[PDB]
Amino acid sequence: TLVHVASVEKGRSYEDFQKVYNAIALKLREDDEYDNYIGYGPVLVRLAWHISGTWDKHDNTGGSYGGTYRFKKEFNDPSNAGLQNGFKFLEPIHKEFPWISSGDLFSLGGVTAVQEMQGPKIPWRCGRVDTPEDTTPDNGRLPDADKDAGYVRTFFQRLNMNDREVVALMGAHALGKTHLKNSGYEGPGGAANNVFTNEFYLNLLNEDWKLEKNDANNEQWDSKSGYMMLPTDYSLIQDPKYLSIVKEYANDQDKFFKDFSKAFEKLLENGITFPKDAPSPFIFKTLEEQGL
Ligand code: HEM
Ligand SMILES: NCc1ccccc1
Repeated sequence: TLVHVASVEKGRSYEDFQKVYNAIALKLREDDEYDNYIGYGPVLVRLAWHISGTWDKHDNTGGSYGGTYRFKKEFNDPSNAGLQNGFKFLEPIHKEFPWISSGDLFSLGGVTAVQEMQGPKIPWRCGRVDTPEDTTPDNGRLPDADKDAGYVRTFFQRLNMNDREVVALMGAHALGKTHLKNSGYEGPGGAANNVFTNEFYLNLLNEDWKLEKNDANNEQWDSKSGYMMLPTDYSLIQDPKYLSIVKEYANDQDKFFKDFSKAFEKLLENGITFPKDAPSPFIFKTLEEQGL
């Protein structure tokens, strides 16, 4: 059995990690022009998810622990196209705090982004330890977007995620946009795409979606308001179990925030054993909370 035990970066405590959080958050505030003024928040969230989403619950391969996205096999994964922008953003942060592990930095990037975009607090635990190049998972473990609800359900079960967790996690698609050159899909999902809200669910239910081909010859669902949904997004209103949960989050952002926060922490922690002596999860203050 392959076990990854969280090991606190030697001599570091909450306050050290809050400094890393603050550095990420200050750079997010500064680099506001990225991606036609969306900023780096969305791509940092996606990065944190993609480095975690290689996990296989069956044998504990992949996952966030080893920081293996730093190795070319994984950063050149076609599924990861575009995330190099997030990695470059993080580079000066890692230079300022060389003591932090790669897995901790990439996951913390995602937590910082959600919180600074006015999303829920996400508790975060340190202790991921870099592992060598030969532990890098092969490409092909991240999901396709052209598929239906059955595929989504099956895919997420490899990450030990159930229906509620799947629907909550997908609400992160409120953020950012699809880019044709990265994924073969093009367009934003709504108007509020650098503030964390339940817009994904509202738009799914309330927009008039038309199935169209895009300029890469892939099918996607497009609205007259200039928004789109991936086939896997749209599957959440096709499957009856998913649809019920989509309605719940559309009606109650607070519930969405609570369930997202739990699911996102779990996603970022899959594969990691936290010893009983480990620090409690950290809840970082926002820059606003600190007057910074
Ligand atoms: C069935 C599962 C999923 C599929 C098929 C999927 C697919 C995609 C695709 C195709 C893109 C566009 C990438 C690009 O063109 O730049 C995207 C973007 C994004 N994904 Fe997902 N995704 C899934 C789940 C998730 C999850 C679980 C999260 C995080 C909790 C997430 C967060 C994001 C974010 C924040 C973006 C915007 C990135 C940006 O604007 O640069 N996705 N996703
Ligand atoms: N619903 C369109 C979408 C998908 C992924 C990321 C942003 C927006």
